[PDB]
Amino acid sequence: DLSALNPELVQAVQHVVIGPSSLIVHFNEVIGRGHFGCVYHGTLLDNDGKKIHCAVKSLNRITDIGEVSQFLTEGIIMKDFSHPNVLSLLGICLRSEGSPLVVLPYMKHGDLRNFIRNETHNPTVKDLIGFGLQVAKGMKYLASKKFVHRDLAARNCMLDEKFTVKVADFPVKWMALESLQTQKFTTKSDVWSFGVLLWELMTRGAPPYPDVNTFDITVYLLQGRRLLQPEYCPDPLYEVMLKCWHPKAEMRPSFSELVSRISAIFSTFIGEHYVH
Amino acid sequence: DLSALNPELVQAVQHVVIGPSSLIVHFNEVIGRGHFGCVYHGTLLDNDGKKIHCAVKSLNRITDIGEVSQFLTEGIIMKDFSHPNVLSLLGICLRSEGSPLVVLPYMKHGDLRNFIRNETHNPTVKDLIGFGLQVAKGMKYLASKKFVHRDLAARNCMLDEKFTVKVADPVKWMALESLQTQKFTTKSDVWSFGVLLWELMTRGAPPYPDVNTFDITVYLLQGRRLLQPEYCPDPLYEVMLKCWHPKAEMRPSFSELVSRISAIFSTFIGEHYVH
Ligand SMILES: COc1cc2nccc(Oc3ccc(-c4cnc(Cc5ccccc5)n(C)c4=O)cc3F)c2cc1OC
Ligand SMILES: COc1cc2nccc(Oc3ccc(-c4cnc(Cc5ccccc5)n(C)c4=O)cc3F)c2cc1OC
Repeated sequence: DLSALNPELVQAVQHVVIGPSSLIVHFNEVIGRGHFGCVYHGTLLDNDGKKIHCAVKSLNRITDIGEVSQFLTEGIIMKDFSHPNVLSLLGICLRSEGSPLVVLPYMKHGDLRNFIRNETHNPTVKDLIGFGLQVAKGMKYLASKKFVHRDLAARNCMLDEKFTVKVADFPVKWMALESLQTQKFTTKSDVWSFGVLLWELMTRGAPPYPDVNTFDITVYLLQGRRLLQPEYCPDPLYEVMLKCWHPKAEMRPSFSELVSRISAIFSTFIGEHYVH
Repeated sequence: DLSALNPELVQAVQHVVIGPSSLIVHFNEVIGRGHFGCVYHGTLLDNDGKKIHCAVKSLNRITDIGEVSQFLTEGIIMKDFSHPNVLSLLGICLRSEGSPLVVLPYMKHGDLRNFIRNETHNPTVKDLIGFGLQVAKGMKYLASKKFVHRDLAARNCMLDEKFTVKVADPVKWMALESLQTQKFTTKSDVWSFGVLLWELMTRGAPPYPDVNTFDITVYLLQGRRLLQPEYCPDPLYEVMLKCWHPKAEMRPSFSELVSRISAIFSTFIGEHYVH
């Protein structure tokens, strides 16, 4: 269905909606085939007149008004976000035929997890601390706007041509302890997941807790067990991680703290293959 | 936490928000305990300043910008609804020093399930079918608005002073395709409605008492449905069975259910609760 939604909500959404006659979607050029879904090359004609290469995702799941309306306000929220470490939303596209589209700036190097995993790239310790730093900044911003990411992981972080990490939103082994029992998600719950993301970065994309089942994780963490220090991770950076994995959310560091702390560490390091 | 939300959204929500200077909540006067959590007696002054007796629920979970924003958009949807068989929303209240409040018209006889389980009440077969017909009418309207309910059940239906049923807002009610795809449609609602009809005719007996919550999926796959209630007419049990057709599109629409149940209901005499 097109737009049989509440007039005031539709009015609120217009600045996020892209006119389809200003978008081309190349459904024959697929960007990635993974947990991302179906992502295609797009070309967006912006109001000033700049033709922009972009990524377009089709949202195959939406149907009822409730879903679309949920989706639209989610669009409004992300549109208001402005930060070099947070992925921008260019807009959403509502169509009479087919499910809605999400339009995003093109990220040359794809998601951070794939980038660090493949042998062709040789990021140093500093590069990986750097990437982790940028995520912390991204999350430091999001936290300020009192937004809870809820799904932080290296796969959900993007990397542009200038090697700027862009946190995107798009998982029991990434969740805080209390998220697994009380279903509570907070800014501090995101801090836990950031910890796991750091582990991912310093392992160059190893799967976390490889020898435990998804259901056994809860008791595992309650045995006081934690992720083991990655081969690239320096002693002071591993201490940071462990703080992010404290069972009492309040004990865990804020994202503002992690930024200045990780930044301190980052500066002790030299030798970089991917800058900025 | 103040409106640190999007200004354009706040503009759209304005017609649903209640100024707290026009609301008194009696936090000592609890209306219902359990399932609906903590509901309180309230008094609202409408646009024109009339006192309206209401029920007020506190939303203890809603905290971050995303949650509040969703809550607001859902309020915008509910507020637009206008049908005698759907619980209307009087408004929402965003407190600076407390979690948000939902404000609803006071329903004398509480939820439909609690009302029928009570042995003090004596609803006839015609009475139970009549209630089923009203849910159907509400769900018909909801369907016409392309709105999927997702949690249709007797416990989610309210009953006012004039004995009007008001549809308001879980695996044993879930459709076969819902339990394996996480997919909800109005056809999925039709299923839950069938289970609701079963609830009415059994006067609020718990469905599938012997099969465990996890075992339900294989049970319906095997082919077993709920047995015919002791005091359920045959043409109505037939209806339920149609509502439980494994092929989603083969199930009837709420519009047809209104027509059919209306006929079945019209063939009966004897009501202790007249709508
Ligand atoms: C060359 O390699 C790649 C380049 C890419 N370049 C840009 C974007 C890419 O992927 C995406 C990253 C994030 C999203 C995405 C973001 N935000 C939301 C929330 C949301 C909700 C409601 C309204 C609006 C937004 N969703 C639901 C999303 O799906 C979609 C994407 F396609 C790329 C992927 C690539 O390889 C896999
Ligand atoms: C005399 O006895 C009773 C009288 C009652 N009289 C009116 C309402 C009652 O219960 C409720 C019925 C429904 C709701 C309710 C409705 N719709 C939504 C969606 C929603 C989402 C987002 C924004 C706005 C709305 N929610 C989240 C709700 O909680 C809350 C209630 F408290 C009563 C309960 C009674 O005893 C059990």
